[PDB]
Amino acid sequence: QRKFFVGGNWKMNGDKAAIDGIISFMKGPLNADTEVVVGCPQCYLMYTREHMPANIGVAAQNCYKTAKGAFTGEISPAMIKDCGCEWVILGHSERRNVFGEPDQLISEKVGHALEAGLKVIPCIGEKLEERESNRTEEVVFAQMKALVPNISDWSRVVIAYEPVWAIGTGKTATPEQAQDVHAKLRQWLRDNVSPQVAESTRIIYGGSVSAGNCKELAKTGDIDGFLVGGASLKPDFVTIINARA
Repeated sequence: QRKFFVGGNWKMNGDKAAIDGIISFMKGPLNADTEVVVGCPQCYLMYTREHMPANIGVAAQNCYKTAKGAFTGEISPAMIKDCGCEWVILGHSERRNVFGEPDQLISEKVGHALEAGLKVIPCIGEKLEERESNRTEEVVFAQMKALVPNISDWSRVVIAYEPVWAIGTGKTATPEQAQDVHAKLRQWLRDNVSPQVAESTRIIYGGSVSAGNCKELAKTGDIDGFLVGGASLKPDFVTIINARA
């Protein structure tokens, strides 16, 4: 029922020639039942949209919470739309933990981006001490609670769960562990927003996703796709797009 969604977050990787190389393999045989979005660096929104085929969406990796103003180094949803792009990733764990973006700011960004006409990939997830304290649910539910007041159109939202406790820590997140969080998030949507929203909203997994593990994760029950990191930079990404095939 929920359309499989695969986002490729290039992070701070790429130049014109490397992006041409990614586009080249993304013209390959992509599953027609998968919604595909790439998240390019801030300075390549126009270049990526210009040369990426129209069946692939393009996301900015961040934006601010108003259309214009005295915010040197920021870009707005209006600019992202002006660049021809439709999506933005918000609240990625690197923004939260390397650059200190708090929940209220991420929520306000989500609200402004939706009002401006973008589709949004809000990212949530718990750290290692939060998980080992048995606070996984407390944290991700509170992160969801922070976003809900600013989600004006659930049809334009795809939630990404990042197991931050397993990213960069050498620890392994198993498919059952990922599935358990996704199921609890969907139930939270059921109980706190609506059953209709819980059943139609994609919740994608943003742990370490590779050609080697994508098939294990793609059909656990409540995983609706992936927010892929480094594997989105190489032809392996096509295999991940085709994880249900």
